[PDB]
Amino acid sequence: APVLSKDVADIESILALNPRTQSHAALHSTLAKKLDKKHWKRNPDKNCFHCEKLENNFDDIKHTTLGERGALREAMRCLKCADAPCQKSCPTHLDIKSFITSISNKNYYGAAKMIFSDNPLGLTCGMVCPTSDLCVGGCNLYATEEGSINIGGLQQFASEVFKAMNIPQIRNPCLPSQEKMPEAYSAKIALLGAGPASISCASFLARLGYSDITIFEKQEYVGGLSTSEIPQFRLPYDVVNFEIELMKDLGVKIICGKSLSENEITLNTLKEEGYKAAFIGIGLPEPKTDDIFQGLTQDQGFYTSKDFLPLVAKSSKAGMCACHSPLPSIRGAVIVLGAGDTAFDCATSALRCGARRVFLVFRKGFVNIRAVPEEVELAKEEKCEFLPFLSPRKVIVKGGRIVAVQFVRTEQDETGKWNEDEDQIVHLKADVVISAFGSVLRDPKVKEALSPIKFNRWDLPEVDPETMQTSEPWVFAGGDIVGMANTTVESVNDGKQASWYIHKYIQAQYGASVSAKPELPLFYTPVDLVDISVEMAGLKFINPFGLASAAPTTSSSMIRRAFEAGWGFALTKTFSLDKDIVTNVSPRIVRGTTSGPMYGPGQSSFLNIELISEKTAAYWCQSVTELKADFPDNIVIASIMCSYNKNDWMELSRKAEASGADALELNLSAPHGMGERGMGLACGQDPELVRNICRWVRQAVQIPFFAKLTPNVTDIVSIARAAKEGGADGVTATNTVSGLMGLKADGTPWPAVGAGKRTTYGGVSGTAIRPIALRAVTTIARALPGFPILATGGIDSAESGLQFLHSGASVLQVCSAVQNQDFTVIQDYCTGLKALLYLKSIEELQGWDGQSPGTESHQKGKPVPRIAELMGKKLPNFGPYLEQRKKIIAEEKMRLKEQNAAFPPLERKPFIPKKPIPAIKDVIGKALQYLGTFGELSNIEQVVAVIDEEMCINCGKCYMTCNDSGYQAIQFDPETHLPTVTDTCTGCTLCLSVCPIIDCIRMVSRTTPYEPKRGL
Amino acid sequence: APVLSKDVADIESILALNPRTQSHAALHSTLAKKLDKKHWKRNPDKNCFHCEKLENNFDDIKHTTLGERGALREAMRCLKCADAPCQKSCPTHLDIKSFITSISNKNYYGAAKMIFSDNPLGLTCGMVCPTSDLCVGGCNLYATEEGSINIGGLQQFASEVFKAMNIPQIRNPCLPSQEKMPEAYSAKIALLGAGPASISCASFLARLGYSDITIFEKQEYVGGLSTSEIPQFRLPYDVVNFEIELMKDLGVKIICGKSLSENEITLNTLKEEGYKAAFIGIGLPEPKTDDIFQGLTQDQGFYTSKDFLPLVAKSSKAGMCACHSPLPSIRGAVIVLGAGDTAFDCATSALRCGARRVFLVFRKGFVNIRAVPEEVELAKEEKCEFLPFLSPRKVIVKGGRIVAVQFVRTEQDETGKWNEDEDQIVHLKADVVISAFGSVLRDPKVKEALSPIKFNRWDLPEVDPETMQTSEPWVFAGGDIVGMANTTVESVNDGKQASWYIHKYIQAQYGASVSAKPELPLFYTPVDLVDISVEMAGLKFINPFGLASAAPTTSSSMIRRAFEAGWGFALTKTFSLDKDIVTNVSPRIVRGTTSGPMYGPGQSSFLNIELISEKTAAYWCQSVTELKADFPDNIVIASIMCSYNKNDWMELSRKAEASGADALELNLSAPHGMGERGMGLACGQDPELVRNICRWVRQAVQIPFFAKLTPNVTDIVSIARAAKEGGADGVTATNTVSGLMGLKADGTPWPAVGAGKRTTYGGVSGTAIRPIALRAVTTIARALPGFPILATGGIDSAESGLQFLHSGASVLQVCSAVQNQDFTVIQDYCTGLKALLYLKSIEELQGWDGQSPGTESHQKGKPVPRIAELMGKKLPNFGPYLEQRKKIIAEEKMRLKEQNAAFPPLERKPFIPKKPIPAIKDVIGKALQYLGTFGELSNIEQVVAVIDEEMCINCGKCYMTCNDSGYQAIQFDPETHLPTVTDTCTGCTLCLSVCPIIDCIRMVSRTTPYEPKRGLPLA
Ligand code: SF4
Repeated sequence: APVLSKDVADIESILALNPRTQSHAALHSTLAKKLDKKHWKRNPDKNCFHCEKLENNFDDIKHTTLGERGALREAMRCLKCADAPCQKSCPTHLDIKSFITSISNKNYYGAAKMIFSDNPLGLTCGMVCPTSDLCVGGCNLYATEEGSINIGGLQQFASEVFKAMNIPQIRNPCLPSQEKMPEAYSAKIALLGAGPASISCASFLARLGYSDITIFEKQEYVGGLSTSEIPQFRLPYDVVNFEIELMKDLGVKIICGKSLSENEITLNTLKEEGYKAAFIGIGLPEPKTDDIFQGLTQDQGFYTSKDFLPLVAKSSKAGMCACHSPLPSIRGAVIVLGAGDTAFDCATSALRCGARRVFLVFRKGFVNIRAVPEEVELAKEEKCEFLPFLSPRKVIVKGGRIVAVQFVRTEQDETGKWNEDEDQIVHLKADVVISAFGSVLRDPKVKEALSPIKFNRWDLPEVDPETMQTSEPWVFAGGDIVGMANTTVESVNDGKQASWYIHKYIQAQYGASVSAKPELPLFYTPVDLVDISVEMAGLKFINPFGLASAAPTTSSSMIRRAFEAGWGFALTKTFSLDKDIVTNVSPRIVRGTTSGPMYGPGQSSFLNIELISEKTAAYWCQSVTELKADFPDNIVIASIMCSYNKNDWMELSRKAEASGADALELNLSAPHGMGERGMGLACGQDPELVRNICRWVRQAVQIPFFAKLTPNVTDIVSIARAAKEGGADGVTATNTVSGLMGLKADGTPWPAVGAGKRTTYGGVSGTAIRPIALRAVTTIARALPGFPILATGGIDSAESGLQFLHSGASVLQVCSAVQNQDFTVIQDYCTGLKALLYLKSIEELQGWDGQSPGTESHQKGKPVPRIAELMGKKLPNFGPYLEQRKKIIAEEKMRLKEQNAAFPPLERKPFIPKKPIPAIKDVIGKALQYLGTFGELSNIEQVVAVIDEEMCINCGKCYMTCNDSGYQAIQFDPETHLPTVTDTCTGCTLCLSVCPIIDCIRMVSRTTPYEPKRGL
Repeated sequence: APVLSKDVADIESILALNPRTQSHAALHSTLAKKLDKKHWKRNPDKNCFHCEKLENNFDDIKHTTLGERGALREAMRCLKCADAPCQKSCPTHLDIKSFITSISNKNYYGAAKMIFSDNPLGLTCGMVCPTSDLCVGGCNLYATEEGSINIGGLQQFASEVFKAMNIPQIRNPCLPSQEKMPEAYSAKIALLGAGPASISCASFLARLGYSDITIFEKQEYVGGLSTSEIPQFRLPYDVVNFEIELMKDLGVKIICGKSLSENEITLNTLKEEGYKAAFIGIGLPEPKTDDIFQGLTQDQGFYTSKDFLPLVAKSSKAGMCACHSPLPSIRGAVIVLGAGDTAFDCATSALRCGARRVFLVFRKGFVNIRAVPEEVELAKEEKCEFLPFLSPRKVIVKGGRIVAVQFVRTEQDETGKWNEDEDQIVHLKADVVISAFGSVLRDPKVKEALSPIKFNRWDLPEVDPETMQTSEPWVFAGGDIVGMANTTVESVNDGKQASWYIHKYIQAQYGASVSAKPELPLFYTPVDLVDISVEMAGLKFINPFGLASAAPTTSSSMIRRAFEAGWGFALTKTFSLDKDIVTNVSPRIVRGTTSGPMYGPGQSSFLNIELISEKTAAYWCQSVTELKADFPDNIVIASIMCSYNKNDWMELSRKAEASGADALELNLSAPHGMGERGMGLACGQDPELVRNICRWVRQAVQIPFFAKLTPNVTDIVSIARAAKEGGADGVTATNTVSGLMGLKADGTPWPAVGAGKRTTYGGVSGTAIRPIALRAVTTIARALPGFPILATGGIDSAESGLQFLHSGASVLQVCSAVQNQDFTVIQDYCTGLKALLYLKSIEELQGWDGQSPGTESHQKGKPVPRIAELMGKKLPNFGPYLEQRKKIIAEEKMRLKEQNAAFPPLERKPFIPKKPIPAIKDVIGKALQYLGTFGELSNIEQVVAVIDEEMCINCGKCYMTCNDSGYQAIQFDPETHLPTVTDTCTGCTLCLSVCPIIDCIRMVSRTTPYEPKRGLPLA
């Protein structure tokens, strides 16, 4: 037959682009290189001066937006620091460490709950916060080459997933029923203006239990600037609606078309109507004007930011206003005056209206720009021109329209004073002029309505910076109107701050006092009501998470703090009789090398050569008595160890039982014998020894006890069965895996002890051994149905915990995840498990995998345009293909503009459980039904790989894996770098396994009878 | 006794900043927050308009510089793409995929070798290449939120490590001896100008074997613009010297003080002197001038970039010149005219000279700036002011000094053209003016020296863009002088391109032809001569790396390509007799979840439920015959499997032997007949069955055979011993670990097969099982000294491979590392192992760990200034503390400027092996001496953790780990966020294990005797 070990022509051809080591240096002329470079170009071209058409294009342009794949990577990178500087730098004091930890553990619900607990507008802020000047500006990772964490994008992602869950906010469960609430909580409360400040203030007051809260809004739309001015391409209106509805879930009422103004609503009319407190959150309603613009109209081409931005918003935000308004017709050159946030949004928004060119003109220099670099970047990347040191002097109008603006030179002299040079002028041609000089409060009727509160020299309501209280005790203020806040988050914080003192004030008015220490409630939803208790071997666990017998339980004081944090149970470090006292060596605990040279958070494993507790049995027994006395509902299991001696095991187990331990855990690590009988050296490796030890203990104590099994055995089931036959009430699976973590290049080990640099085999723990522990738990669960199992081995999240429950375990022990972090992870594990169970009752979310929404086609986490004009056209996101995609998208936007139509956000409506929420007992062992022998697997129902071209990032890893580890079934296009799976695919699934994009490749049922390649 | 389970006051205090979940929302006023924010500030403050003192400060300001920690992370992130677009976008076509792969595997030598093979100025380019407009601009990862790879910084890092190794370049090993070289290679070759272009050209010609190469340089210094103008704070002079010395290692001669000029060296004098070929690489020697600056002197305050930058370079670059040069005195406001690379370097350099303020003024708009964004960013972050649309008209001079510059306004019209508005002027005050209008070749004497070559309409030497040849056959040109190159890398490529055709031309002149296909040699060093062959069980392996019996050996055609790539040996996929033919299911191979939701490169493991080969024994046996016929020196081992039947094992083993296999590997995964004793179910789990199977095969064949052991046993040594007693020539340790990779939230498994979404236990492979495999190999090696062991289990680099060799294995099998990449990793493994062995002979590098230099105090990978006024001040790199550090550093720079000196430049000298380079046989089992029982470990020689404040990034992880997983022995300062290990430390070593900064924490011998905490006195 032909040469079997040679590729035929067809395969040789398919392997054309497969990596091969070159034996010589390559030769390619500089000219050839210049001509080839443009074909692969991904990023902006420095030599390109035009901005892709953006007319009527309101797609998200934020650089911080993240998809799940990207969010998980960034969340894992976060160091999750103690006393985190990022949190200290966040105006609402968000517990960034905790919410990012939750995201890293795939607990998006927990992350969102943490975010909204401190910031009711968590999604809006995640999208618009100028992080470089806030939280991110203080991030410790700024001290690394890779840089600071994208905190805003992470916050946005978790909040977006929560929004998708369609779960409502609920009243505080710890609160008395509505009818049992003191009279004071029915006090009529009024807030003016429905912006971030009032929304936040009303939200917190509602959390506190106040039942009569009304926000009076002047306009017909709600959300304040988030709605009327911030562009849709930075902050989607549906986000604002989402946060407003969450607030309304608490009973807050909003009345539009009502203004704080003389002859309308005034502080006097409110007081007269019985309102007990009022919060002023009307912001700065008017534009800062300039004499040189007097009399100019929109028809001539002049707008203040207050005129222009709301026009664009009303036209691009479906759901904002009830009308359908065409977009402002901005043609020609546009001059935007100013250098604050507003100026840049006017510049980018002008492009959406059709502007041919946009000039951002400021009276100072580049160094003096007010907006954060990230905001400036957006206008810069869209090719807006920047003209520094120019002050407006005259606007030229001809034929009823603006045609130019004359400026004068500005300059800083020595003394630092900014001066204008009359003799140095600039005549700039322009068709449209937009002033972005800021906003103010001027309306005499509005100010009069605030009588008689004191106004400062800035002509703004004066308030105490700590209480947000005005000169009138019952009146408070916050947000832009106070003149301190520069952001949405600070305005939110102003309302938050004010809510506590408004509460204090109202309570006092009803003769009631409040805690000296501020106690604003957290954010709650129905998920928090989910019961995650479980019963095992006659013991009641408040939650299935506990500390394994290990470093985290080195001292009983640590267990106390763990219980205080919320852990369901805990194991004492293994202890023994005085005669068996041990002494540890050092170093003894090292990081795993199981996932490469990655240091810091999330070590994939640890290796330890630590012995049992160095503390005495007397210490542990007295400690157990104390712990059980102070934490009666938290389970305490005493871990004990003796040599193979009946009297010892009986003596120690009885001492532990007498201390008040809920149960005992038998550590079977003690040696015995020679070592060739095929059953190792430890007692736990010999069924006969295990059976006898359990018999001795069963005979000595009445409380339940579990045998902790080692995975270092041929058949762990035989050991489990022996423990059961001996009388054990269950087994703990499993202890550490024996191993050697590695050696340095010189051959010395790590850990290395003493001058001799010696070491001994240690135990591997962590996620790296989870596959071993998961197998152990499932095999035991299948062989001994109903026999209690306490799982241990790489549990580091609610998700992984649920995997073990599904595999047959009743409770979950943790060590490494805590060594990688701290005791507070229990908060993440509990909210995470509640969410996973809750979601199982929601019919409309069945397509999700736990808390992960079904993956949708995207690029950089942003949804791919499903335009018929782009589908199947094989247009990669680079070079000339990218240009084509941009042209097609632009044309689509123009078409959407011609056919003015749409507005159905189909009002937000919460999903309701359509079945009982599963209890832990309902999920235990549910995965066992899928496990079996290889013979039970169908070899008829085969699959093949299918690639989603739209999600591909053209790396060719699928191609390389199939070539050198598969069946050479993928074609990799030499021009587009797009892969195509051919009919020779066998469905091995390696390509999907190495793809960097989650769900880009999927395995689907084969459409033709499969035929094994026999080579023959 | 007191409450034992409660922390006493002092511990409660130490735990003050320990994480605790809050039960209520926090309350902090907006004002309080505004006041607290400045204390923790890390990045630049947007409201800061002032320029931090940079006078005489030439510290590295590149944002791309990487330290080992950072380089490893970035290298692992790289997708190591096929037909990589980054490489296509690199002017010198560097194999970025390969060099980055080597860095991720800790093989810095291999990475540097790959880099220098295609770019002789690899270090300079790593530091100065405008990557956003080159390699990085085409990076596939740009399509991800985290963004493109820092290719330049990675190149810089690998090259810097190689530079530190002090290893010389050597002549091409496959070249005939110097004496046996054809006469043509002695042809006298001349190159004009010692810049990137000529250095590259001379280097490649030298690689080809030419022995008489001379570069004539006009100045007294070498390196061209890299030396004379690129700032020391972007490109250290020692980098240039390094690359020059590497070139000189090949025999290239450099003569300074010699100019290509009519009254000196000309093409005619060279031809007359017998030179056979000449390369013109003199760049653009003169500044582009403007009539408005006529007559202005430096004393008045005027400089062209050609006057200014060299002055700064000569004073800041130790070694450049023989005389110490003063730093130009630039005081007051400085105006830099232009928007190209030069303008920005003039602006930043002006600040080092003491400028109070710097204005970058250009005649076009911001969008029209020529320099890449990264270059612009440096001037921007240093507070340089930018003034667009201004064209210079007059330099106002009063009192013999420039006091201002008058400009006119500019603008683009309705067609794109640019105009100047006379009526719109600007009068800008300034004390110094620096024109950065570019450079040109104008000297008539230099042009005349190039007669009679043709010049184009641009007034530059004309050359064929493919051959770099001028109108005169024996004269070539490249670099800036040609006018196409815009970068160092392109100039380097011009010289590279030219070397091949210069070679072709010279050979032809001597009546010899050259290959139609270009064959420039790679870069070589003594490391490449290191022997990594090894003998085991009577078999000779050219190198210890081979493909394990697995997916990568699914087909014999794949093994062929693997051998073509360089793999030492390979196992066939396990095959059997026709009656035992199997049929796979799908899906069957999935990624590991052992290191979290990290997708793409470097999966920490894989799980498979694949069976043995679906191809017949006939296919495999014929394939083995073919492979051994075509690759006699590559070892082929046939993996076979039968049920527990004597006749079957004897039949199959004989069939495999008859095919010509060098040896056999027995797969012991076949089940037995009913159990009876936690003896698993597979033959490989029962010593008795293993012994019998090996006995049957031993009686059947004469070639060596190895038993592949499963790690899924209580005592693997008992199985290894059984195989030995049975007659096996060795054992393969080990096969995959039994496991379940995971379940989806709905409880279904992955892999999930069929409509029933079923699965079965699979085998875990990859780095996640390496600890298990390493234990297996070491225990067998200790129990059966000298018994051959073939290692398998997480081997993915030369470094990890050496760990197994040290543990007792002779050869190394690989599977997962290839599944994660491709066959070309063998190149990294071989150069990596050669480097590791070579370095063991270098006495001056004993403090290194393999290829890793000892870690020094760094922040962001940049050396921490060892200033007396900083060490021990407890000044973290943030908030007010950072301000103080900067003030101290600035004062130090001023003192160095005043406490003058700096003639100590070194005499670059290669390290020479001071002992024989170890062979593989010399390292095997060397680690065993350190392994023993727990009782053999000293409990007297204890250690404690010690933290290097200067390397700390204030995360508090050490603190949190000791608090909830240790002994509450670390104090974490509430103001500086600096940790301090106290005397209660027990040396458990957890803090060091979780610290994100490599070597920030170190374990040191306890200075006080250790007393175990018993909690309660022992009675
Ligand atoms: S499932 Fe396997 S045979 Fe199919 S295209 Fe992916 S690596 Fe290749």
